[PDB]
Amino acid sequence: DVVLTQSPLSLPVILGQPASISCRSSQSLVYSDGRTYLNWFQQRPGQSPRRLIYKISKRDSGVPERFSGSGSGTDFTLEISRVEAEDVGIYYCMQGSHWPVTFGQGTKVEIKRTVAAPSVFIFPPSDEQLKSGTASVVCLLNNFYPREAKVQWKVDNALQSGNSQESVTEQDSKDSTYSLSSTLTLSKADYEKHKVYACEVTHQGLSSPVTKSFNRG
Amino acid sequence: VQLVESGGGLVKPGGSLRLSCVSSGFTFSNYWMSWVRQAPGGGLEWVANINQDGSEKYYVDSVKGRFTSSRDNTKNSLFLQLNSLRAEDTGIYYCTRDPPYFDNWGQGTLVTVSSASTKGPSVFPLAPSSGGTAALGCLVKDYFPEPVTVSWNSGALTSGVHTFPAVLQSSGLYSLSSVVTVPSSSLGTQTYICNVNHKPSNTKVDKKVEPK
Amino acid sequence: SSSGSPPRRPPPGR
Repeated sequence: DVVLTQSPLSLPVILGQPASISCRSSQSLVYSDGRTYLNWFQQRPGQSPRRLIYKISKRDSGVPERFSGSGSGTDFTLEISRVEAEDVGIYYCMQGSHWPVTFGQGTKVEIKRTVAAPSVFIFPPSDEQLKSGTASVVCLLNNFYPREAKVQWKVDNALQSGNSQESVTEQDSKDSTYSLSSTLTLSKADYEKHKVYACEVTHQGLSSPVTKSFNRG
Repeated sequence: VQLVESGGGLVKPGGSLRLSCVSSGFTFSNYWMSWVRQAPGGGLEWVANINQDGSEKYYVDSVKGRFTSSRDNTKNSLFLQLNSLRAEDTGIYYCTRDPPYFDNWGQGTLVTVSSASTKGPSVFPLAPSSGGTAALGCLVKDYFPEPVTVSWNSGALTSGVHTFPAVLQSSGLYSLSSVVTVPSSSLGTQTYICNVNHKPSNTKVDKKVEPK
Repeated sequence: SSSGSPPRRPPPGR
């Protein structure tokens, strides 16, 4: 099997800058008919791949002109003359000259924007959920950059651990921001045993850790 | 040109699953077709090729003997039969046109190989309460397998929506949240409804989210 | 100088 090595694998780019993704093949990749069957696919967040380039440099009809291809033999390149916010996603190279067709790992393109602080919201559980015997309290961090953030839960100023879990969205294609939801799960008995519930958010956009709290009832 | 897959779902290991792909917008009888799958947290792996009339069928080595193809050019349809399913067969199965060009792809269908059972979701409001922007959402808890799709006001509300990726709870069930930020001055004016869909368990919830 | 013939079936001798 031919191995396709992509480099770099993570590509944070300032908006508008050019970018280049390299694809290195383990074998010659020139087929017996003289053609080189090397493709480039773009998988934007939440979507299936879509072809960008076929045969090294031939661009598809539905692809913007700022995408181009180059190379020969074992070294190939996807070029983006100007990286737009909507170009965030994973870029794969693919070869079809050797059996079977194989893909590279994929290069995740990320827009490097200016820092934004997370708008923080906390949600007490729903009366319907407590009727069911469990309590989930949600902490929301909305439209922040960079991605790195730390959320800590405290019930009556008691640090929690092992009971919460968080989830972060892919980079937004419009404002290049992230969003994170951290859910703290407790039992209805444990929930109605304490009064103050808070999540503490530390982020680069905040000078000090911001805390959002509610008092049960 | 359109490609639509179906048939993906939860299947216990060793079980069987039949995937279908219906095509539109081109003379189906003229193109080779191919299947490509995408592992969880992973990239792409070619799976299968099929001839214009289905006389030639080729497969990736890791599935040789377990997968079989068929084609029905009278109904512009392509099929893939998955037998003796292993855990590593989990992933999104894409229907693609014309290998080795793969110029068009379907939206994909999810195959989850697991002994776990299908679970319906519990949909609970994430109410907003008391700056100039209110956040409100919906909690879709304790469901298996994936996917779940959330929309707001039947698609009429799109700006500000964030439907998070699911998380696997320690219970072995998924849970995600869909939030939307809206002007706080439109809480007693505009109605907000979250439209949850979990087709594996035939669940459809339209919950109005209101404050207090 | 060859014309175009894309590879869609495995090579003989696998």
